[PDB]
Amino acid sequence: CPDPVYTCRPGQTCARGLHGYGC
Repeated sequence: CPDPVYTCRPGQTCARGLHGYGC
């Protein structure tokens, strides 16, 4: 994702701060 947070797949959504887990 464009956001500064962890980048997630294109098809899948990207979330920020998830139980200390990234994409």
